[PDB]
Amino acid sequence: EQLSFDELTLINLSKVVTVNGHEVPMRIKEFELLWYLASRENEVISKSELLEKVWANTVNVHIHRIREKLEKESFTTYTITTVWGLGYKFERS
Repeated sequence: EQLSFDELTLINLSKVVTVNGHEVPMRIKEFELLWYLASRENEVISKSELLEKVWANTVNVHIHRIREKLEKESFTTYTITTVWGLGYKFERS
């Protein structure tokens, strides 16, 4: 129901993201993508599954938007890694 990775915290029920304790605004589908991956840390998840389970070019665009916001907030200790040809995984850098 809630997940933290260093200064990053995700709160599922309200779909809120915080970095260093302050809310970082995110669309709900973006939160749900970040949560789907972060919930399965170190697991590589395919674009198909992300697309079916969370919801064109929809996945890549939202992965990028997530990455952009985390960069803006200087959160770098974890990341979403591109696994070419297979999908994405949330993991420690």
